[PDB]
Amino acid sequence: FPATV
Amino acid sequence: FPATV
Amino acid sequence: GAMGSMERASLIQKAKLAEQAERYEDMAAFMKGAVEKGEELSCEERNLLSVAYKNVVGGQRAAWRVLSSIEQKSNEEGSEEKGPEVREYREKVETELQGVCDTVLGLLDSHLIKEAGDAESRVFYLKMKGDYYRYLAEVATGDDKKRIIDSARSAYQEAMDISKKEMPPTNPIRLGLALNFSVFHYEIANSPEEAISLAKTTFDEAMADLHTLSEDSYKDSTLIMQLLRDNLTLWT
Amino acid sequence: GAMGSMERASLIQKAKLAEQAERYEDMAAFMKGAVEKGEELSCEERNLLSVAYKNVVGGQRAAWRVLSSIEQKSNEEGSEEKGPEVREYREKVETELQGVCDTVLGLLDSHLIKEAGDAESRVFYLKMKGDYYRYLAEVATGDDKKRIIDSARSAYQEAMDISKKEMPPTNPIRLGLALNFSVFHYEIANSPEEAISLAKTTFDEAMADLHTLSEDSYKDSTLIMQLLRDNLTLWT
Ligand SMILES: [Ca+2]
Ligand SMILES: [Ca+2]
Ligand SMILES: [Ca+2]
Ligand SMILES: [Ca+2]
Ligand SMILES: [Ca+2]
Ligand SMILES: [Ca+2]
Ligand SMILES: [Ca+2]
Ligand SMILES: [Ca+2]
Ligand SMILES: [Cl-]
Ligand SMILES: [Cl-]
Ligand SMILES: [Mg+2]
Ligand SMILES: [Mg+2]
Repeated sequence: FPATV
Repeated sequence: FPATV
Repeated sequence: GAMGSMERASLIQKAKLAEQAERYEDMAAFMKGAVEKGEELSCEERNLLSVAYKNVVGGQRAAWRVLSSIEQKSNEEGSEEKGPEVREYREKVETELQGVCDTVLGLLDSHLIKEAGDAESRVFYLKMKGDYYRYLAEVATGDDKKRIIDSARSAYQEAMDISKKEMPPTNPIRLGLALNFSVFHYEIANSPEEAISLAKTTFDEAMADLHTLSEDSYKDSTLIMQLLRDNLTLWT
Repeated sequence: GAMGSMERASLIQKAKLAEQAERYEDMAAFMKGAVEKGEELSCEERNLLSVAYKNVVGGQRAAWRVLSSIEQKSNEEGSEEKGPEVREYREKVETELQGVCDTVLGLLDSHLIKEAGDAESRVFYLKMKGDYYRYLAEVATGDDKKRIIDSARSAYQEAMDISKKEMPPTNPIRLGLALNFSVFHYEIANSPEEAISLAKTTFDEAMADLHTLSEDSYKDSTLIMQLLRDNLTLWT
């Protein structure tokens, strides 16, 4: 999965 | 801490 | 509210303790209580709120994905019929996740966003609104799926418009917003080209502004820039 | 019971799904429902029950220790007065932990232990009884502390007596019981010499019986033997 903050 | 199961 | 009798300052103190103890459900409940006191939140307090709910919903999302994968496998050719239990339990977790999202969106609507006038607060809250609609979109399969997606998009877009007008390109909130909206494009809106374009433009405009920053601000901004780069590497 | 309307087999299936999803609170609730159906538990089912509650209470214990350490530091000389919040929140976590322990002890008393006639089931349940009294003892500071400690000791001792009579020295339940009772001696009963003696004798008697085992049984037994060795290394 891609990075989120 | 020591090991327990 | 179960936290109605506790002092605002005590709720904030206990949220910090809950974070140290990795008790994120408690942390979220304390911060919900603090929001419901009706006063605006400081920077630090906004970040306590976001950390708490991010961790709670993050755990629910991870669980939902495990169960969804099992369910998908059960509906393949040659899979033995195991009854309604996988679907039921996936639905249980899904409903709890939707409940948490609705709780967060409710706090934002009543009344965090409407009282947030400074760019740093307003963008932060609109980013959260986009994020929690995005999490609803991840599990949506019904008549409202398009509307949920559009609600995420709309919140992100308002946040983006303010952030571009009011914040420097290295601002961490602006960067994190762009990171997440880029992921929205890739994972939710079936728009990988928009995702890649946004991540690249954001990275490059931030790179060009790093020279203005202190060492500490530089560290903060470059951490999020690396996440943009990581996504770009994943996607290209 | 909230699980009263769900089939036993469905509860067991969902406990396994909850384990895969790392949803241990759910796993424990499903297994409590299964126990309350009133039928005895198989080996596999007993281990689902123990895994679920071990993970729940393990998280509570870790949180309690964090908060207790903070509280202790607050009561040192030169520490600024921060009000009742640390104590209150430690107490909240403590009460929830005690509740989980009481729940498990309640299942054992009503009626798992009394129906368990085979050594493998009876020892397993008596070990659990010792463990959950031990967890109560970790947080006990009152008039009943000695009685709680003695309740742990008594359960462990009955389990030990059966295990020595009825199981080989390499049996994993027997080994795990001895490991944990040794820790009881060291950490709860202020008896480090008894702890060390028990761990050493258990290890050595198991070593001497390994020759009787299959490859798979050998693997199982040696894993727990290594934990005995690890504790001995910590303590000597
Ligand atoms: Ca009130
Ligand atoms: Ca007040
Ligand atoms: Ca305002
Ligand atoms: Ca500005
Ligand atoms: Ca019933
Ligand atoms: Ca039935
Ligand atoms: Ca029986
Ligand atoms: Ca035997
Ligand atoms: Cl369910
Ligand atoms: Cl509290
Ligand atoms: Mg649903
Ligand atoms: Mg107490």
